[PDB]
Amino acid sequence: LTRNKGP
Amino acid sequence: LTRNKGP
Amino acid sequence: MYVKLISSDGHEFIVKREHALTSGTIKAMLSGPGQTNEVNFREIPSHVLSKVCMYFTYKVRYTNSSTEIPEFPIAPEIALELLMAANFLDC
Amino acid sequence: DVFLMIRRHKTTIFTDAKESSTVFELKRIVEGILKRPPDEQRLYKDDQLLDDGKTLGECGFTSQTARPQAPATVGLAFLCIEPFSSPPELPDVMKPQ
Amino acid sequence: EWIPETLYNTAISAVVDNYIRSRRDIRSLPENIQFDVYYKLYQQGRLCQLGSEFCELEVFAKVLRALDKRHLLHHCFQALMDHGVKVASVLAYSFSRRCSYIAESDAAVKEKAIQVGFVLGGFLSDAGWYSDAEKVFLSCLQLCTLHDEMLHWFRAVECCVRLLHVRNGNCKYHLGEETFKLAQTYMDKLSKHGQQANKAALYGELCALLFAKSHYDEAYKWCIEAMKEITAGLPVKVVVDVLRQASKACVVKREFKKAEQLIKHAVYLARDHFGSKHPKYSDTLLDYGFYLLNVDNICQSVAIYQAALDIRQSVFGGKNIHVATAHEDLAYSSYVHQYSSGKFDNALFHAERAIGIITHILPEDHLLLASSKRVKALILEEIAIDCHNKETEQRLLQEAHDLHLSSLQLAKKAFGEFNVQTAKHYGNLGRLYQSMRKFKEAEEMHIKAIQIKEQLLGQEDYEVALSVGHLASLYNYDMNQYENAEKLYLRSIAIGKKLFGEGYSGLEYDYRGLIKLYNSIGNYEKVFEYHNVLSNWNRLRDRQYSVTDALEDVSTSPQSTEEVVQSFLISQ
Amino acid sequence: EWIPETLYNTAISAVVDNYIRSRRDIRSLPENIQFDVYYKLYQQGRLCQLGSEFCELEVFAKVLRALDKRHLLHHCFQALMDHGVKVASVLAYSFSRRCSYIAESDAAVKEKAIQVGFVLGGFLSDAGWYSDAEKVFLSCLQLCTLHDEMLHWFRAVECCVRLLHVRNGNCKYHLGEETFKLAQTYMDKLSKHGQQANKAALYGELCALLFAKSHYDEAYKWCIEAMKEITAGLPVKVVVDVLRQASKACVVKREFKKAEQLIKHAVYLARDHFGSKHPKYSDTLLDYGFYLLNVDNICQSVAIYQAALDIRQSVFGGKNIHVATAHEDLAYSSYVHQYSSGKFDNALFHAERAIGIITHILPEDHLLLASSKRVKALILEEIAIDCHNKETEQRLLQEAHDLHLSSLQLAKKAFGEFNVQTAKHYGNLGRLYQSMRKFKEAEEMHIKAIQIKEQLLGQEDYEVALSVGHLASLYNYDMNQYENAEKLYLRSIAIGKKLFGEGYSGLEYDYRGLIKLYNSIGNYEKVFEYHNVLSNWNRLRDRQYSVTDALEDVSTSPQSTEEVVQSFLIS
Amino acid sequence: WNAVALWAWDIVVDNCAICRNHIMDLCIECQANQASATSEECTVAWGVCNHAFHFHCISRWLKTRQVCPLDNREWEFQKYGH
Ligand SMILES: [Zn+2]
Ligand SMILES: [Zn+2]
Ligand SMILES: [Zn+2]
Ligand SMILES: [Zn+2]
Repeated sequence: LTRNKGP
Repeated sequence: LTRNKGP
Repeated sequence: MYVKLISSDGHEFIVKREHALTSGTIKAMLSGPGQTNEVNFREIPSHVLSKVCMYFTYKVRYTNSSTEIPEFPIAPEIALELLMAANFLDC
Repeated sequence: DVFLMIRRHKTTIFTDAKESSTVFELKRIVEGILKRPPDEQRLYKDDQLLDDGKTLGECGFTSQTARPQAPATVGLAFLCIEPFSSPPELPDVMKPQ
Repeated sequence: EWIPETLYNTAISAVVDNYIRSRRDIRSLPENIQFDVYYKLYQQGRLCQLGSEFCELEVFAKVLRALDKRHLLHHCFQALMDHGVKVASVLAYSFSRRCSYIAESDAAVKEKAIQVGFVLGGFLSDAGWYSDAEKVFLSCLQLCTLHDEMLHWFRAVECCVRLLHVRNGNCKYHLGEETFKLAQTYMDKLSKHGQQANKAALYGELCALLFAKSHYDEAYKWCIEAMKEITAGLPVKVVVDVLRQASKACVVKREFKKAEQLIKHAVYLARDHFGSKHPKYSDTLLDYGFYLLNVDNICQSVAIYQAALDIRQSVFGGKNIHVATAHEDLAYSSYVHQYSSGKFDNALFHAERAIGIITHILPEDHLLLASSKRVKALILEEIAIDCHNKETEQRLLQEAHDLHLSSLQLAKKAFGEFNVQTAKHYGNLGRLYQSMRKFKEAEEMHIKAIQIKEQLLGQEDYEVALSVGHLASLYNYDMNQYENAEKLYLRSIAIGKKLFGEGYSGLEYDYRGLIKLYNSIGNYEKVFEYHNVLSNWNRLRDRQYSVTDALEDVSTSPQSTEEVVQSFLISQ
Repeated sequence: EWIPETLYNTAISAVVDNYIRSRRDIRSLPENIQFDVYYKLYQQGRLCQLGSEFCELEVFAKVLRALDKRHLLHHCFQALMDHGVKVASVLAYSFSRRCSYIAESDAAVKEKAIQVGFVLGGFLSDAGWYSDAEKVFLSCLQLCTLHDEMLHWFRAVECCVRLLHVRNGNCKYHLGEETFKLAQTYMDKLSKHGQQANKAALYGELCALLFAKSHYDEAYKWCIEAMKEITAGLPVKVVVDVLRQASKACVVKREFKKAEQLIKHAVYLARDHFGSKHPKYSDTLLDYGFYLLNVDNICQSVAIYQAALDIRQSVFGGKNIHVATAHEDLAYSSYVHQYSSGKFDNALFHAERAIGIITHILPEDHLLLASSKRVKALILEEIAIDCHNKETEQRLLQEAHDLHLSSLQLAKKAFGEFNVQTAKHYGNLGRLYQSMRKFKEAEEMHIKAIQIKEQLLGQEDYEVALSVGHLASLYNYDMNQYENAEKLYLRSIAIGKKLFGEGYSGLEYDYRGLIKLYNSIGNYEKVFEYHNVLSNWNRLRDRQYSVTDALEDVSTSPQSTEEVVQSFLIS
Repeated sequence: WNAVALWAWDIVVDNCAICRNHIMDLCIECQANQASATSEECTVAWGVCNHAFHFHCISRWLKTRQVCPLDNREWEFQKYGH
């Protein structure tokens, strides 16, 4: 878990 | 191959 | 106790009242100013209305029966005409 | 149980009686609606007279042929049984037209 | 306990069994018996005999008039289109031929042919065969175009508002823009001869056209005009549709206090009239689950997409657009909901299912594959980084690369290059490269997404900040460009609390990154400050969890239409 | 060479091209033309035009009277069921509804319907729609038991021998015994009136009913009773059926001398009358490959199953239970043949295809899924062992854990706890638990597997000895119970030598286990001996599998009927 | 007052959908190896979708797929029996 959810 | 075929 | 049923051909089909109350439309025939009661079925011929009355004895006898209910036989030559009478009588 | 209909000219009474029930009380059932004397009335299955003493099942009106969906018919005479109608005969289709 | 069969249903079985000798005298049966016979052909498995009896408009029009059992007609109709019988295409062609012949004939007969076209075209619009309902509606437009008087001008605009709907859902936006101008002519023409109609159905329909093209600033402008025209005499279906699109455009304008007022009433108004098992009420829930997905209420948004899918999974069969758009919405929401948990199994199933449906009922070059193939790619790019296998690591990232490139091509073909939807796929590319370790293009894609989105949406938005965090995590974790990553993190963190609050779910992925930027340089004093509020963020999550289903959140009769339509406008 | 088309074929294409206008007149054509018009609609891909007429009983009764082109009707019908129209369900229901309408009619019509019901129900039984052929035959049986005429009991058994065949393939065994008991009611009553009806096909069904429930002692009792009634005047289809079932019951009784002469005769007898591309011929091959797989003739057993599948993949379309049973049988044989190699890609494809067909056409709680799920699960647990990934190993074993316990419940619910299939599923769980690092559960499964296999079958049997070696391998390789594995390895080998000699392929897994048995406890003198025995087994194994394919083993006219039965009966 | 009360789990499906045994009987795991030494703790577990299964069966199912077998929803236990 590094980045956020996709737009 | 440590066993035989399935019946 | 009995309901006098006449067909388009003038046939007489007197059946017990509890059998004839299965169909909704006949219940409307027996209600209102209609209340042996004479009922007019000028559009329903006698050959299809006989099978309607056979269903009434079949319907009432087979209510909540535990055994496997046999299917009501409706012949191919009458099935289309009987279907229209089934809708109109709300049977 | 036995389910049957009676026809004289155009009448049809969808009454029922037990397999051991007799013609005597069946004939009195007719008097309930037809309001006519029972002794004058006579019934006719397949051109055959029925005695009032014998039961309905003794004359051949067994439960196997008296189902509610396909009741067995018996004529009534005070025979002029009027057929209901001829249903529209569907084309055989498979037969060459 | 073994109730006897009805004489009606017994005669239906006998008539159906006698189909060959009576396949044409059934067409002479009453309206309500024709459907029950043709339903029994579906129930018995006689789809081949039924398919040849719904491809004829002469008998299918009588089936369409059975409004009580329309929920059964949608599932029989979908059964044949799955079966292989192109019922929608044939009915479009059977009505295209009919309109030309009646065009020369009497105008009174043309009125009957137009009314049949609205019922058939409206059904194919309800069933989701938009490309096949546009042809029906275009044919109805030709009949109204030929005559120019007061009687046929009401139908001509009615054709155009219906034709606008079957193009917004079909992603034919380049034709939907001009068909409002054609509709604009008839509104002025009707207004010239002392007559006023309702513009709510037409103004609010293009609100989806502008929303789909990501012209959110222009979409909100037309929502205000749509809300002006709402009156007491409009049908519930019209009022639900304009409340749905008003809520959708209010969300992307980042004012969620007014979108909730419009979508809670829309959910109640659709449920009160159409019931809980209606495809229109299911349409409301997807827009209601679109609101809850964009207000960080994801836990209450999966239960709404799952409820909206179950209506469209039962009213409509498989291989349908309405059960596909319900999958691709739920596949995204389950991906978002299970983003921290990592359980991308239900979300992947709802993503592969929507892929297998669109590729069957829509062409390869359709725009609805842009959203469907994107959601599958987001789930795939997170499954591979979650598993600990090497061969599947390269395959899943490569396969997810094909979809994002394909999703970009279809988006670029329709939305152009400088568009929010096209820039939205750019941010997905940037996250794709970070996992696939192509950092050279990751910074370009992330900054390209930021450039376009800030240029049009603005510098203060929810969408623009999410792409910033994707770039901020790129600089921090691997690129080690801490001098400008920290600025990016503070930009997204500050705006997240302003828009949603301190309990926004995206702040955790920004807190973890920004702490890692500080531990990497040795500054341990500021780290303790965030760990003092990261636990507060977890503490705030405990109180804000409060999983109550949003279906009963709308309750029974909160307000009426008049209060809701004015509360959105008085506050405006 | 550009041969012009026949005017018949040219006129087929012209009528088919104008089908919609003339669809009423085609129904009045001769049956040979009418089938050819309908077959052209299938060839053109117009399944909706074709399927809207096959849903009618009268039209389908006309195309069923073309007996020579049944290999095309079985392929149009299967393509219709895959197309999405339930023609088998409609025709079974349309016949039963029409059959019940002539109960009060005369016996002249009531015998024509039974003729229609035997060519229709016999077609659906041949096509694999046992749940729908049973509904046809129950209506035919109801016609026979209304008028008690002399001919009617002759036909009521003829229903009850086909009503019993459509319940054996549908795994309605608990209705199967009720059917045979009902069959004797009209069989005894017919025998009273000076007419001994031939009890050859009826007794042959119990040779498959009781074999399916693994009542091998009871099945062989009716195996003898069936072949005592074989007469040269019987139909070949009836005769071939008994020889297949007798061969199936003889092999499981651990006797092979009598079994080979029956099935090899049956393979030739089916190849003569029917041909090499007939469903009945493929039925023999699956029963013929049942012989070869059990008698360790494994190399040619794959080809027989592949030959059987190729017949069924052509006659019986894509998704049929007869194709599925050929897939699940070939997948198991490909599992057995490629077990030494360790590569399972063709075997897994067939096993996955079999379940992909059965789950599509049959309910998820049906007994034929027990055999198909078992075959794939044996393949799944052996793919994961051969691969090196731990995550795949921990997932495919659990994926195969789902199938065996799902399969076990299907066998336990239907066959009961104490039966060979239930015990045979325990032995697969014994293999399964051994490979899932749950060693203590693998032992208690094998003990339960043996104590059931040893009880009903007997002390010396193929099935019990095959699972002892797994228990012996468990005590030897991993849980280090070397004192108990010594007697089990010898017990498995002694039974294997008794029924198969030194050519049994499972001795390699037993000799290698014996080598591992002594390398950890001592007595290195026997290690050299058993390695020599393994060496002796190695070159003796390369002496018999090189025999030619078993398809031509039966040759042409090797023996004759009414002589193979007598040769079997005396021995 | 002596009284007799039949206790049962209040599910109406009354059949596990993984093992396919009765919901009141043992699961196929506990009915195959030890039905007396393991039957006492073979309990049932519900879910948010209100589809109770055998706890052994539902855990064995979750070891492969993370969804409810009947309806493909995210699976989360709401209550157990103990
Ligand atoms: Zn079709
Ligand atoms: Zn269970
Ligand atoms: Zn358990
Ligand atoms: Zn569930």
